[PDB]
Amino acid sequence: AVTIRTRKVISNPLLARKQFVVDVLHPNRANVSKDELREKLAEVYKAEKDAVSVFGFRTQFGGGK
Amino acid sequence: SEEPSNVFGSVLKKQVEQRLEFY
Amino acid sequence: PRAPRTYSKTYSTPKRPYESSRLDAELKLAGEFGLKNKKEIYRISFQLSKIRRAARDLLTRDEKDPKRLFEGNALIRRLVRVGVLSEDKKKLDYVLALKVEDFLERRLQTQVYKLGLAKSVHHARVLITQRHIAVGKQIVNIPSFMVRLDSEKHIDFAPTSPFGGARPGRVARRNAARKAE
Amino acid sequence: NPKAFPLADAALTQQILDVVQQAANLRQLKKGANEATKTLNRGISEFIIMAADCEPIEILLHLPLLCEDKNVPYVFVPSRVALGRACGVSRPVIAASITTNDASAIKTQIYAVKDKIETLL
Amino acid sequence: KGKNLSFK
Amino acid sequence: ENPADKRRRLAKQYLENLKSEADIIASRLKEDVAEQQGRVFRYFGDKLLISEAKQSFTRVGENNLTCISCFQPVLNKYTFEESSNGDKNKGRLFAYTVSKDLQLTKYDITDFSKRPKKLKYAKGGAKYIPTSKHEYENTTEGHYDEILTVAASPDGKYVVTGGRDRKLIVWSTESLSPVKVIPTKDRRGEVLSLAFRKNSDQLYASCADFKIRTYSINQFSQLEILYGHHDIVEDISALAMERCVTVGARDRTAMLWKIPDETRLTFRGGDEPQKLLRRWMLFFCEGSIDVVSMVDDFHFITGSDNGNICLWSLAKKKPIFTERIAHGILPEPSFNDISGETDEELRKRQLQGKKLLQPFWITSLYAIPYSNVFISGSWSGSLKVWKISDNLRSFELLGELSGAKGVVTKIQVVESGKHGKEKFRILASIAKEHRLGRWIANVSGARNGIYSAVIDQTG
RNA sequence: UUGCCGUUGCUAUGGC
Repeated sequence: AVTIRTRKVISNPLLARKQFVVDVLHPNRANVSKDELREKLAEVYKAEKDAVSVFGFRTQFGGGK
Repeated sequence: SEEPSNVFGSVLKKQVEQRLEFY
Repeated sequence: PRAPRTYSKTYSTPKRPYESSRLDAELKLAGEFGLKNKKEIYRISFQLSKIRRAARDLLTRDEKDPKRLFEGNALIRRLVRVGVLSEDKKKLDYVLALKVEDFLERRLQTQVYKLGLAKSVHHARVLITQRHIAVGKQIVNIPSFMVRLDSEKHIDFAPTSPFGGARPGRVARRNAARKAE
Repeated sequence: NPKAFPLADAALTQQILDVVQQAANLRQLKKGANEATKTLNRGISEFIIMAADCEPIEILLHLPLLCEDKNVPYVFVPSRVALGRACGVSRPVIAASITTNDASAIKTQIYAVKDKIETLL
Repeated sequence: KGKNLSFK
Repeated sequence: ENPADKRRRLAKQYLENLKSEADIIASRLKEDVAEQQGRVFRYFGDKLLISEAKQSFTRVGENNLTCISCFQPVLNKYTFEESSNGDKNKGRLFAYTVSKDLQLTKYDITDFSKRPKKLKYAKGGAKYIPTSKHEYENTTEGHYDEILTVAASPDGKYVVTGGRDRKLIVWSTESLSPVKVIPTKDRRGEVLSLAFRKNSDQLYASCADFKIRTYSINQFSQLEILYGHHDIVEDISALAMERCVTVGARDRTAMLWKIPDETRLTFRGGDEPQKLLRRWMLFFCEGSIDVVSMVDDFHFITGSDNGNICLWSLAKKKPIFTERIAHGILPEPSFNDISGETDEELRKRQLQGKKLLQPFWITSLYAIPYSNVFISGSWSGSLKVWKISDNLRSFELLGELSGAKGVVTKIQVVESGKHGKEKFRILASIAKEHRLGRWIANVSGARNGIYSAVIDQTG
């Protein structure tokens, strides 16, 4: 399975959003596309998919995260 | 044992006897 | 012209490379520890030289000096942490007594051979370079990795490895298929 | 004075019971009396550990004779139950042997206990 | 504090 | 009749029940959410009546029972639905046991006056040995080697079992039918302890490979691996939040994991007889830490093989309080057996006074969640109940239950009745040999059974 | 109460 975790969550009502660091564990899998993440994040935070932006993803050496 | 006894020798044989019946 | 970014050489050529006993010694060291070329030996010798030179300079200082105490304690702590210096020889005179061989077994290659994961030094290096070995969470492919005590306790086959519980290799699955067909 | 002699103090048993465990993990451990006897004949033992609560104790006292003949250190631990647990076997162990290998990953602490055991003797 | 989800 | 109205209906009925039961109503509603605040809120130790406990030792079929797990339905305030899997299972208490005979058995413990009644079982054997011999093919429906531990899902829908066969099957509670098999993916990752996150689907498994495995039972999928123990992880405990606490056995280090932050806290005892004796001016060096139960989200207790029960707080690395030789000293060996010499005085010399004597081990240690009382177990033949001080700085011996005879493999506590008046029933799996191995000498009177004791509160 | 075998009540503990 693939587990998604959010950390360092900062509410930014000044820009009217929430910024945070995404950590995804994906054993036995190459990686996760942005659309797939944006989906999961949309149900997790109870917001529309279009309101979710995700970027700057680096997989750790050796894979799995 | 400087003065060995037979108390242990008895039970060891009894252990062998139980094995003999088992096989 | 941007201020230069610092870099350093990790080795230095010996004073007389061609001396016979030196050749025999590097032969012994390489074969014992399966080193690829003399460059690793020179790197290790350079590191030992720097460390023991610092130890000598500190010893030259009078005892109870703030500098002697501070940097000497730091050096002893680092040396024991890397596993080179034993806990019961925590004195600078023993730091002066170190030898290149000690750093050599502190190379990850030696431990992966040593713990029984590999039968031989060269098989051990083959396993390392082939991503079959993990320190804790992390797969390591560098034979020259210097292992700490906490680290050597955690040496294992990586989860992704065929030897660590994953599926068989391409060769194994290929042969199994051709056997099936 | 007792046949059980020397007997390690509570601290020393811990380091002795330490070394045996890694030796078991590193396949450097021989468990049980008859194996321990064999190793002494081949002269491939650093030292050999025994349980002082062996039932009876006379059964393992032949191991002391071999070592002092072969100049091998030996020591007794209070519990065979504890010794077997450290050995990794699910049964009590009365005697155990660390096999000789200058190429052990656990060489250092073996020589460490091998020093303390010699002092104990 | 964040949130956790798992799928597939 | 929208669901919000239904919640409104269920909430309205719930309040009416509280009003019928009874300021007081306000206090109870706060208590309904006290679990979310990770602090002890269940102070009932002084009210317990150990002396009048109705002790019973119901035996079982198999040899060397290794673990027991009890399921207690709990009403969910958020949806006002019982945790029972089905309508038939409303308010039915279930206990699951396994042994070294490769058999899982479920029992019904709803009636405290009556005693557990067998319902169903499943037994494994050589039929289930894997042919492939490659680990990932370890997906056989049944066991083929000793079973060590069990956990019951809080939803009451599944029970999970593991042992020395490097695998994890989850069974349907009703029929004990295997639905999924999760190989451990390690040659030497044998499951040693299983703990569920309270009121949740997360499972934490401690294995012999020095690693902790986190699983999602509904998704039937592995989540994360935890490295950091330096020796086999004997025990693991959990509560509603994800701070699972573990013990590393001979590493002698209790270890708490912050799963969300990927951070860990290291706890070490570091007690030495020399200083202890000098401050006194028989103390045994701790050999290994075998059991752990976390009383509170910020506190936990551990049991050692020197008979030491140690209390811990997350703030402090060192134990805050210790109880040395809790279960006493093992009986000395007989002189007629120590030596074969005829002369008694020669035999007595071999006893070496009290040097050979060693303490009992803490085979079991369980604490009721967010409570001020916990239970310890050994093969001394009596279960000891302790109460923590109000300041959570020390504990004392409340009493003992001598009904159990044999090694106390694993302990549970279940309660029934109204909020004010709750009857507590203690279930302990009793064996004749230690779970991990057969080291222990056969204890006279030891029997392979489930010990049961019903305790009442009055005051 | 128990895989089996007993004792003890009308419930409680002895053996492999």
